[PDB]
Amino acid sequence: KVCYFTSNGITHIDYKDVDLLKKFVSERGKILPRRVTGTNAKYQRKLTAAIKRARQMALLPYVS
Amino acid sequence: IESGIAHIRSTFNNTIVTITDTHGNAISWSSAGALGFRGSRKSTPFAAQMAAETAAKGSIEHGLKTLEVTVKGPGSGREAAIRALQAAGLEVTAIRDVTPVPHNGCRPPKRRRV
Amino acid sequence: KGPVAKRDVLPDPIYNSKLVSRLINKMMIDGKKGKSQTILYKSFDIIKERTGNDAMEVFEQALKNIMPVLEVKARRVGGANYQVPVEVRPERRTTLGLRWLVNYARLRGEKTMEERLANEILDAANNTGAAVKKREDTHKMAEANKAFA
RNA sequence: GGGGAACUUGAGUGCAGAAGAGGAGAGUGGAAUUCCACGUGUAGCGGUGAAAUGCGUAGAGAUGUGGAGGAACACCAGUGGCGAAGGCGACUCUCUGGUCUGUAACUGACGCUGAGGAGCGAAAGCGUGGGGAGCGAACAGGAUUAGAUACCCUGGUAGUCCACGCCGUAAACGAUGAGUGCUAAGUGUUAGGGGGUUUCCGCCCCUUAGUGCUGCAGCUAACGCAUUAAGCACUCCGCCUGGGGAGUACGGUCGCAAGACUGAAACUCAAAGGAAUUGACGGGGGCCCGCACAAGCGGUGGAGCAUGUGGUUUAAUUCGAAG
Repeated sequence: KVCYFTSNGITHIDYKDVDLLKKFVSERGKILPRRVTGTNAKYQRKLTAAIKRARQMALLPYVS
Repeated sequence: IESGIAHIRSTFNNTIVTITDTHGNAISWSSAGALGFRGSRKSTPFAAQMAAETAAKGSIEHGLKTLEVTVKGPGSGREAAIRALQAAGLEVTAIRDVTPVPHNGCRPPKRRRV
Repeated sequence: KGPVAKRDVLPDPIYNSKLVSRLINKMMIDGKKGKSQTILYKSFDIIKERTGNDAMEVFEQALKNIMPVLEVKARRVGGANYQVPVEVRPERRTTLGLRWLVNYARLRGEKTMEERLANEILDAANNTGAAVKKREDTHKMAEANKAFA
């Protein structure tokens, strides 16, 4: 029920920083949806785009 | 020859069990088709029990003892071969739930009623 | 609907050894009283002569050797008519064992009924009866189809 | 109505912002499937209600490496978002469209609709050159069956995919044409804005534009609709006049073709329909009972005989009875 990004008012993702994406990806490799994250709607799409570019860049794994 | 993987295919039609070297060299394998369960009797957990325990008993002639097992695909053999391998006396470290789910893959066959 | 069970023809309550129990009552599934009990007593005796030991002892040893533990029932699921085995309740066990005892007692075909039942008592005390045969038959076929449940 | 002078709300231009699977082109990544080479590996794999056809001792399936290739982008994902509609989900870049909020810095009615006309327009199909992994009409075999050109199994061609043209149709649906204004409320949700709190974390109250669900008034034959009207009104377009015959015939107009658009009549019927009610039925669902089935026992039909009935025959085999 708490949105992390509005909680500290952080702006756009800056995809190079990764450790938050680490705890936004499941341990088997999929994205945690809003049912468990509870983020705001307009940030979830830039989140999933960010972890997608991370996956293409091979810092975050497709499967684990 | 002390460890390796157990590969078990559970299907709606048949249950397969295979032991192999850690780098993939197979020693022994079994299935309900091997033990004579023919038709759709190959899908019962009891035949999964029997095939798994007889493959574990065929593992002894090269003498592996500790094991990790990969369960493959859905069906009643998902847990039956697991309990059979654990009750067979051979040490199992953990089970792995890997499924060959793609992202999309090719389209499946036609919807099997019409 | 509703499971019911009931006592029938039990003997006197106190000091009921099974020999006096089936001496005064019990088994008697041949028809009516008279030419059902007399004959049973004669069969019971012609085996004391044969083996000089306790008739009721060898009788329940015969019953024990007849006792099954598995019985199969059929099912309509699937177009192949699978059959499923279940554990037999003890009352069903004793009545069914006694049923096969009496039916191949009358089926086994000797010159008269008392020696027929006498030879059946011997051939069920030892494991060479037709009832012992069918006992192992259903036992092994239940073990064959035991995979279903 | 015509002419002349106004004005800024309608419609617009600027300025500041926001969101989007909007579109065209190019490049890139991963999971699987298939196929091939090799290592290990025995005897089955696979398949269904049973099964069988197939594939396997010429080493299959299983299993791990290493390639080849084409396909669609898991999770994200939401009665979410975008687009006029068909439709658009992996990522990156180029180009390009559109929508909404504030703002009144400028024009001053430039607006609406739209016959003809023009352009887009799912899938299947057609033309030329590619490509062809899986899938898979046709077709082959094996099943099922009284029969099975099908449902089922194993294969499998065209196509599905790309480039460029053509066809121009669908249940192309919200079965609701477009624009404008008015009319109780409640509750989500998208993208914005403003005020009090602090200009934080997030609280409240407004606020436009959508987007869902409820629900007044009103309306409807009823179902129901209801600020995203099927209410109240106005403008403009398209369309209907009983069911068949029939979107057929003729004749034009396109199309390479399949066909598409335009579209009668003769004859014939007295109905066809929509919504709802009560029943019945369901190889629909939820509960329950009955020697209904199960668990057993004894029987019938196998034999003779008695009796009733049918059929046949007789002069008549007296009539009535029929799951």
